[PDB]
Amino acid sequence: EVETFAFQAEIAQLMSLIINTFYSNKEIFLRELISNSSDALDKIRYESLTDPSKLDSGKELHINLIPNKQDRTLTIVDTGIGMTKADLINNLGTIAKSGTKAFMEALQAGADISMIGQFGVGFYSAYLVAEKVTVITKHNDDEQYAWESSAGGSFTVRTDTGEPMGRGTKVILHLKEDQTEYLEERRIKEIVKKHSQFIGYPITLFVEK
Ligand SMILES: Cc1cccc(Oc2ccc(N)cn2)c1C
Repeated sequence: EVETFAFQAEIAQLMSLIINTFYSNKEIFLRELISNSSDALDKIRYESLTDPSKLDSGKELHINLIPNKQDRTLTIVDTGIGMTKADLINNLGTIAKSGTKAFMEALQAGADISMIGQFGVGFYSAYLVAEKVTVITKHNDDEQYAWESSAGGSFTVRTDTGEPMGRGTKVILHLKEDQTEYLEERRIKEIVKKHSQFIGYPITLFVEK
């Protein structure tokens, strides 16, 4: 059972701008997704200071980067607080609406795409390099869900029957055919070292077999 939803008009406009605009500095997608993972891990860490049982679904707080050349996917996994069904349908889009309006006003005033994180909508930079994005997430208070969008104005949500995650978020980037450089180890290492060197969680870059 798969539910299909329309993005709000403003978010569809931002995604289309990100996919169509000529912008060479695409590597900032990884900084934005890692930053999103680090915020999610801060949240579950804080909540567990006053409620240690919130870590029953997983004590480890980390980030894993997994390239897969056979599937042409780059996966960013965190064990953060994860996302509920309401987040995927309502809450994230509500905050992304005003962040998108501020971001697009700044772009006409001279700002550039690399500042997208300053407006809270850094996740959409994944469409600089991905033709489709799948998100598997599990929050302590809800079930495991799969979110997916190839842009074009819509996204889907379904209950995930795959491997149980425990807690956290998995962002699967189905890469465009001409962005496979972000599957190379030496390239991911360079981006992480340059943009995410001080993240206060262990970042493990997996190697391909
Ligand atoms: C994981 C994540 C974080 C922030 C935004 C985001 O996109 C979304 C998600 C849901 C709706 N309604 C609109 N944009 C995603 C997938």
